[PDB]
Amino acid sequence: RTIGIIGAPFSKGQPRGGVEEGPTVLRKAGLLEKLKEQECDVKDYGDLPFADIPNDSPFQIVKNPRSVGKASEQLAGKVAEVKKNGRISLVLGGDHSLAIGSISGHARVHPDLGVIWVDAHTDINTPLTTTSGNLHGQPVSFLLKELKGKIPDVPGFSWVTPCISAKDIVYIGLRDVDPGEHYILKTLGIKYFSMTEVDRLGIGKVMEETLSYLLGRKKRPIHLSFDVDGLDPSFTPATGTPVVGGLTYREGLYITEEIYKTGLLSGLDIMEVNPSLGKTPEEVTRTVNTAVAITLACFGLAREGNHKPIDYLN
Amino acid sequence: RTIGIIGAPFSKGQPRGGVEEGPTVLRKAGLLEKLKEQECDVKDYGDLPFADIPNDSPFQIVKNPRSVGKASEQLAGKVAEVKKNGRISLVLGGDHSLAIGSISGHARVHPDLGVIWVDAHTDINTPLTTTSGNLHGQPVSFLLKELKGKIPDVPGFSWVTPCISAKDIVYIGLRDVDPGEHYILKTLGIKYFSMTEVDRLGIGKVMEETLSYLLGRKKRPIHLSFDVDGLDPSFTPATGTPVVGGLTYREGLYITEEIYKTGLLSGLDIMEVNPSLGKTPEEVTRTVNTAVAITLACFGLAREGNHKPIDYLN
Amino acid sequence: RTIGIIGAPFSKGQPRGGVEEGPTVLRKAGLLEKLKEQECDVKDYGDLPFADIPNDSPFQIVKNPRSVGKASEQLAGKVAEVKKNGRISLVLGGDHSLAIGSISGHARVHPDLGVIWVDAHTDINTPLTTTSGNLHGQPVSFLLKELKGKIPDVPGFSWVTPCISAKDIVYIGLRDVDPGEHYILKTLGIKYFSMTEVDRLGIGKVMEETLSYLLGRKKRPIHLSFDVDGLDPSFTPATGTPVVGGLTYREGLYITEEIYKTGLLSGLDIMEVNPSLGKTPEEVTRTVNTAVAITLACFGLAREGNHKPIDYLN
Ligand SMILES: N=C(N)NC[C@H](N)C(=O)O
Ligand SMILES: N=C(N)NC[C@H](N)C(=O)O
Ligand SMILES: N=C(N)NC[C@H](N)C(=O)O
Ligand SMILES: [Co+2]
Ligand SMILES: [Co+2]
Ligand SMILES: [Co+2]
Ligand SMILES: [Co+2]
Ligand SMILES: [Co+2]
Ligand SMILES: [Co+2]
Repeated sequence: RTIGIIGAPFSKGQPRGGVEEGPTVLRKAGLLEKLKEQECDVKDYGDLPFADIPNDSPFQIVKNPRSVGKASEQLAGKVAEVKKNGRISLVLGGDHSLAIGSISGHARVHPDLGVIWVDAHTDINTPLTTTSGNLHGQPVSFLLKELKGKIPDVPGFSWVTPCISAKDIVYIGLRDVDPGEHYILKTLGIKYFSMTEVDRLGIGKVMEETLSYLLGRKKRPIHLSFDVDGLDPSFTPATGTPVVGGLTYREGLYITEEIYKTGLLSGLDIMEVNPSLGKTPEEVTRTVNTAVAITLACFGLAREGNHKPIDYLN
Repeated sequence: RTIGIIGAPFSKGQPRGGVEEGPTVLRKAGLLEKLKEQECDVKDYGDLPFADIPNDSPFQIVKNPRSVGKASEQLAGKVAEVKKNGRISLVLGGDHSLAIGSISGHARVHPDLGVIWVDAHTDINTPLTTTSGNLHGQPVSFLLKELKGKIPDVPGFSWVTPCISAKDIVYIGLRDVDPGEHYILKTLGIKYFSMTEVDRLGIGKVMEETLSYLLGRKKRPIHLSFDVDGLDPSFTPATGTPVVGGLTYREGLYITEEIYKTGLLSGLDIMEVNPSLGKTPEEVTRTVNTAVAITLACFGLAREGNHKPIDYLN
Repeated sequence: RTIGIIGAPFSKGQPRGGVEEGPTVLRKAGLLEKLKEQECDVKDYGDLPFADIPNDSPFQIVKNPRSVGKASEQLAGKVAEVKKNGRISLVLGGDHSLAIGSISGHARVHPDLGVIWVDAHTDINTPLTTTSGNLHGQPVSFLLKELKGKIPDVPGFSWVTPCISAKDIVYIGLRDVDPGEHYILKTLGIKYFSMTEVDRLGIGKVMEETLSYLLGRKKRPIHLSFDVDGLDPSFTPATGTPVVGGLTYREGLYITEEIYKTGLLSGLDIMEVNPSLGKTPEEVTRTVNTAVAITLACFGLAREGNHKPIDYLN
């Protein structure tokens, strides 16, 4: 596939610092090269230069609203640019708050997009329902059209325009959802597969249902927002808010291998990789390595193998 | 749900000491509080004061028959009391021999009860078939009506009255069964899902079948006897007789989440947690933490989330 | 079952030394005894004395062709001998290149054999498609009749005669396949279940399909070539070429428990156990222990339990 890489070293969506190093470590793991090593046409748009906003006091409980809203605004423009270039945007990021800009920018060029959100969390708290005030746990609330009237005017998000309906998104991996978030899930009728459903159906049926649900009516561009804490912390420990009982490495690759095969992936986010939270240098590489494997699968790397259009035996 | 907590610091059902500390560590992990943190009405009946029986020589091969039979006799009375109070009995115990008193006491108030036994073992050896002489591996034999004639009069169990039929129990997680125990399984036609069946069907079908098998004919109270060594030792290492290839954390929560949803749980045992067998302080917390998570799920904690009967967006 | 044990301390099929110690460590783990401990008739044919071939320069890129071809030639004769004795051959080996002799010798006595290859790799590279030159990654190419014309005359393999068709083999566990190997898979129409398929279908359906595919038409002897790197390295780390995202311990036992139940197993290989590659003494025992468990299951050891044809309650 044709890829448009976007580095988003941002962390203000949550407390822990180290997430802005995600692009750095992921690139240094040889992600660009390894992608090119496949049948991929890769163009790096570099790391977005997120200007420092020293003056950014809390909006009620919401922390760093201006810094977050600005970073997402910038990322949205860069993402829309890449799509206009006919490339799949690959956002190497910091915290998941960036999803607001990523999905917004993508929807400008492809308003008919469907979203698959792999995460241990729903990140659908509103500025009013959140108890942490961390914006990486509210991105989805800003994008949903149905919640357009329940979201206050938070400094930094004047540019935001809800671009998706509760029916154009599917969650996979949920295992830590706030009461307010669960209320929204049930109220808006959002389709989700928490770890309970994965256990019940198996990752195979979960993906069949997911794609069927999003592509049943008609084929449409797919945006995959992958939070690394969606996978079990035995695989991606270096992350801000880990939760045990997560998706396995295998299930992670299965999800992505399936998305790739649809031939409809046009947007991807690899989020929450925080190198500073690895208790050992090995937990860091284990997290980065896993994050790269997930990425490579999104672009064709298959476990059963891959081969060029030629006669290898001749 | 309405809960009746019963502490059973007993260990004489097996060799290793540390199991009598199960109640202590589980309560200190904040189990009562966390249960109350949910929509639970909790009443603690304290830790049963199991008097010391200095004179208790072996009955043939069976060890500490009087101490075990007495502890179970006491627990049975305390359990029957809690049920008469309209509460779900939660037995925080030491070794699994206590299951004899727990299930006996429960059946006095609800003779139509069905049992789900999550364990790496069948614990169905008779005083005559056992090779270890440890009573935590014989509880089921004392409760089965069909085996009423194959169980000798063991000092301390004169009060025992077989209260369940081979058809009112389902095993889940089996992976270490003695030849004599397997003979009983096949002879009495007991329904079981060893790790082989879990692998073949998936934990989802296993629970569908289990509940269908026990609640198909009619709805009836459910007694869940959960031995922590039923889960893989990578999750609950601090336990007396661990066996690799066990149920996963996820499968563990799935089982319990499903039991809860039946709305028929009225008896629960969380057994074999031995803090003294953790090779590290972390193996201890990992075991206790997992044991608490299992418990919380039995009373409503859902991975997809929970919310109060109110409008969170207002 | 009646077993014929064959030790094959060979390593020249790949770079790392320690694999020739496989027989040693496996026997010292009490494999013979434990097999006898079951309803097994065991006869040890000892460890094959593989003479040293000092003069063995590479054939193009292929390393140690004479040493490998000779060891396999010897093993083939020893294996054919054991089958003529009406025993199931159990090859405790070094590297997987020995599969060439094992399967060849087995097919001489049972030309209608079907093969199940559990491995992270397809080991189907030809001397011409291989990029490593390591023969433990080419065994299958030497045995397939369809590739008879694409295999050059490599010093040491004049005795070889392709003995199986692409349709008499099923792969399980694939997750690291070379482009040339994948081309062969798709071209010859070989049946396989990579980790992608295991994830999609579940190990239960995978085995149903495997056996159905190999025994559907008619019942025929089964040859199981089990490479320990087929299982996840968290279970068998002491091995030459480990790959993450492998089969679980449970899935490993499930596969073998199912093979056993067919009552058609007549050939078995337990390969790639390299004690020298364990980073700790525990990784070594974990690998050997797992390798023994796999073996025991092939000969009857069931997780649900086993019992003699007698009345245990009497
Ligand atoms: N994305 C996370 N980690 N969410 C946690 C919690 N639901 C919040 O909004 O802070
Ligand atoms: N419950 C256990 N660990 N049972 C082991 C063995 N079946 C016994 O009776 O001692
Ligand atoms: N069997 C292994 N490890 N194969 C690796 C690779 N396909 C080769 O031929 O060297
Ligand atoms: Co998350
Ligand atoms: Co997230
Ligand atoms: Co047990
Ligand atoms: Co038990
Ligand atoms: Co291999
Ligand atoms: Co191999």
